[PDB]
Amino acid sequence: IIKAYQPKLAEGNKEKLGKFTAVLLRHIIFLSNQNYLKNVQSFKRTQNALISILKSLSEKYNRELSEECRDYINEMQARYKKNHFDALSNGDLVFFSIIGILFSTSDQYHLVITPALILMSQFLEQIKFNSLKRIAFGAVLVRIVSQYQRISKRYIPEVVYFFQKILLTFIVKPLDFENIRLDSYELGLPLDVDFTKKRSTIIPLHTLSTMPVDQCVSVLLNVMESLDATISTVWKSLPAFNEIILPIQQLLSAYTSKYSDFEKPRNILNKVEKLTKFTEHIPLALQNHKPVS
Amino acid sequence: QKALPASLVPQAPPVLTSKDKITKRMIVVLAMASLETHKIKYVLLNCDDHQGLLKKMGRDISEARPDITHQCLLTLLDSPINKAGKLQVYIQTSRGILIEVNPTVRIPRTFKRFSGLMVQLLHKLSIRSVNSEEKLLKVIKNPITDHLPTKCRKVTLSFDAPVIRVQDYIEKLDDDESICVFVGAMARGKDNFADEYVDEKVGLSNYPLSASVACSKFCHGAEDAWNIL
Amino acid sequence: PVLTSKDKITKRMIVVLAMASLETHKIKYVLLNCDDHQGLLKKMGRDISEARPDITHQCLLTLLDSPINKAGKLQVYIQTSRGILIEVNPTVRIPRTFKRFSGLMVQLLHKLSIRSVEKLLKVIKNPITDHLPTKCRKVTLSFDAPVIRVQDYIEKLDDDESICVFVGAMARGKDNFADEYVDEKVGLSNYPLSASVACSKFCHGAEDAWNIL
Amino acid sequence: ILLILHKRIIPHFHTPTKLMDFLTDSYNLQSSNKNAGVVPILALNGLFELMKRFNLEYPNFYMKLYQIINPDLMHVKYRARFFRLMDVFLSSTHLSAHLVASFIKKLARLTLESPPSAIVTVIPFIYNLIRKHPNCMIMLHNPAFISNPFQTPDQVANLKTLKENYVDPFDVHESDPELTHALDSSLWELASLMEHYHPNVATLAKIFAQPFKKLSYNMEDFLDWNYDSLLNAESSRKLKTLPTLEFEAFTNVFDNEGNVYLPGVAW
Amino acid sequence: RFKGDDDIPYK
RNA sequence: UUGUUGAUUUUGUGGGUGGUGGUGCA
Repeated sequence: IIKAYQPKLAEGNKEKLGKFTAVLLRHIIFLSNQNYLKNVQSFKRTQNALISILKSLSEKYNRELSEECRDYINEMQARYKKNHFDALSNGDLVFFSIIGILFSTSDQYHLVITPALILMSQFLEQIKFNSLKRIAFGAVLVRIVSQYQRISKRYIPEVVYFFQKILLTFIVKPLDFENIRLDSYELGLPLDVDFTKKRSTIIPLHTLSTMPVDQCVSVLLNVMESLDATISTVWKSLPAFNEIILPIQQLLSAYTSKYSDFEKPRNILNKVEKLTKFTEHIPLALQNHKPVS
Repeated sequence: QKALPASLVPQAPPVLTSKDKITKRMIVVLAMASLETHKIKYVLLNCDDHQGLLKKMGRDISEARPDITHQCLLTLLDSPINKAGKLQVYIQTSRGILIEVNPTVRIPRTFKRFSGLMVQLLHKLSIRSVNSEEKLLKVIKNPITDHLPTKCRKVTLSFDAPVIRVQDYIEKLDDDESICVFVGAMARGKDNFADEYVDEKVGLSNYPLSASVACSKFCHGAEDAWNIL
Repeated sequence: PVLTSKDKITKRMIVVLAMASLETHKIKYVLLNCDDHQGLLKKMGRDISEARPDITHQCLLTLLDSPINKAGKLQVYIQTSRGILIEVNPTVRIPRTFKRFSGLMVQLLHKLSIRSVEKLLKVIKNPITDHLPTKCRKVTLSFDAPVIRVQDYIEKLDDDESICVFVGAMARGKDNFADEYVDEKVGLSNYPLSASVACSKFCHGAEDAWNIL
Repeated sequence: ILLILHKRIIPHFHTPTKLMDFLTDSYNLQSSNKNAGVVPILALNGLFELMKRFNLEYPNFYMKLYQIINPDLMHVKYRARFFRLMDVFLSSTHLSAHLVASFIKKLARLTLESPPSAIVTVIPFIYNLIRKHPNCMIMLHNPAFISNPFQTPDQVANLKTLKENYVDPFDVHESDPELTHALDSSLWELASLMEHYHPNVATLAKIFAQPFKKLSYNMEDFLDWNYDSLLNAESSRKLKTLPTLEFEAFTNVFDNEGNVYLPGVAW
Repeated sequence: RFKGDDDIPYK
């Protein structure tokens, strides 16, 4: 299609192909919505190729892509208003990721990154996260937003709120955390779970639409690893790191107490204790103004 | 461990004026300034630009250099102490004209424009702001003492006088009092221009100092002594 | 001894007047000035705001007349905005009337140097780094940078190393002219400083720090 | 009943003071039922009406009021009604410095785990409270810990030893705002909110570092915000511009089940 | 507001 | 497409260069 309608062949081919930067993106998202568990390897081959083609198309028709991308943002929000999580699918996660691929994430203002970050933050808070599918969707959402701020390292409060509720969800309350608002008390992990076997922390997207204990643990560990990365990158720089980690530290202490073998919180707790020790906690000095002439 | 004041916002310090005699300040007197005008239009007599005219006047053109005054006032007025509002400049022209320099003024840095200001000031006896709210440069009646603060220490720059540390003298001097410095903008001459007013003369360095350098040298010590930064 | 670029061991206070606006134009060659030549520079299309070499004159005057220069512990370098680097012999004594300074500069730029009977003012090859002492600390004057005490700063630095300060004689612009060579930028005074005043302030600290007197 | 008590019930009673026990019980209600947790907020309006009319004192009002402020308050729909009452209560001329300091500290303690809309709500509120009580302005800025350029070396050493030994004295579990020792603490949360992902929220957070020239901020201009407003605002951008693309290239967007832009998310 | 080494305007 | 001419230009897409430059040397 691109060859048959290159800019040189005829007038208006530039205007057309810009729309095919938009149409290709929709096709990319549509393919992700389609089932591909049968031929994941083939889907991987075709998918990355299409994204590469869109990257070249975006380089010359970035304007048309942004219009389509934002229109998709307007569409998901409207679908979220009436359907809530049912509107959200794998492709919505894929759209958020491809935006990160093609658009400058580390910007104070951006036409497409900013609405995506706001829209995703709305999911991280508004969505009930009352099912392992829903928790799995949130975990992928946390990973995507973390990659957006991989250089900027800005603070997302919704990431803290999402972490706190999910951590308490898998321990259900302990009667010590009434400030955290849970939406499902039936997802508590059983005590008999080993927490010593080597469990892959990767969450397939095709299993998401289909959606036992092991799957819950893998989702937890992925959420645990994202939490550790957030502590290691963004939270440490913030002046209030000690406070930001207190609710998590108490949650992490509960994880160790209930599951002594389960090592990840002890690791995170050790790094947290390590970082708190260096971090110099000062009474802030912020009203220091420059004398005037 | 202390609660912060009611209002921390920095406010511009009151602009010091001759009427106010209580506040501590560092006064600098640029004595023996060579500022003269003559109709050719009235032009500030200059050492290099005009040579024959000053010969016709009979004045030794060696002492016909206002650029020294221009630089000294430039180095002075741009000093942080002015920006802190703790300095007032007085200019005593060789003819006997006393000029008060409001700390708010800003002389043009270009010498040619500076000459235009001086001829404007000398003939109109005053210079008004662009916004027309205050008279930045005003000629005032002699003697100098009446304008100076009631309690003030007077000193001149004397190369023959003992060499001192400008910082040290300012701390041992009392607080409510003010310090007045008489600097000779003359290219050369005897350091007796301010003898009748001053009480004691000091030298600042073993080696000879330019008037602009000495003026800049003195103010830096005061800023160090008074923590003006 | 008179300090020179060849000698690198001795401690000294190096000052570089970066972005110096010195330029010669013939209608005969004469130094361009913001006031003397306006319509000509308007025809060039350059703004007369950045046509002001007297800052280099004033800064060079205060630096040259400072006690440190008399004590033989200071050398001056000037980096013209056009890219011309000038070495200033500490022994020199420039004219103080701006008109005679301009006539000297056009002589310096066109003959590439000045000899009066060593070369008083000599145009040297860039970069600055080769000319500067082998062990030397580099800083610029930056208003946004933290305010530091020049006396305390010089005291805390070592003895064998030398100090470079990069001062902007330019009228307006970003303080990045010497970012490539410098390792850190420091603030001298809490308030905005003119180039001459900052140069006057800095040599005060070295004189106090080294007891030059 | 509590919603209409202040308007349609209290004025029609001969001795409305008799409602004090019911409102007091309503104001002190603590239940494990989440939906019953909003009862004290509604009862506060009627309780204040009784105190205002007959000059009644509820025992330990501001201790109980400090207790009520909680994460659920920022999310419930009656937040606007509550804050309107807060402006009346916290306009009193006799409130102690430790009192207001605890409320600011706990609200800042909450804004960390709050939505931006709630953050947009609180940040003006803390500005107004601090401006009302300049003694609490120490919380934003404690001067003794400044490193002043002219401070002598012994002062630097004393600051360093004082620096090392400092500990935050604010108590989160203490229910008495005059005992929380908040006035001796400081607001690190607002400085962390300065790095908020949303630029406008960060700008509102940057205001504290700027001087407090403004006398007060209109609460009505900041209460009504939410996720939809931010999304709706971006849905209608008056100006449209080409986006800045990534120069970096990732071979695969997602992880497998070369370069992966989402490790841990299988494809 | 003029700052530093600015010269007064020339008309 | 040209001031009557005929593929020299015109439209769209990509695209490099200071260059009838000056000046000092052998």
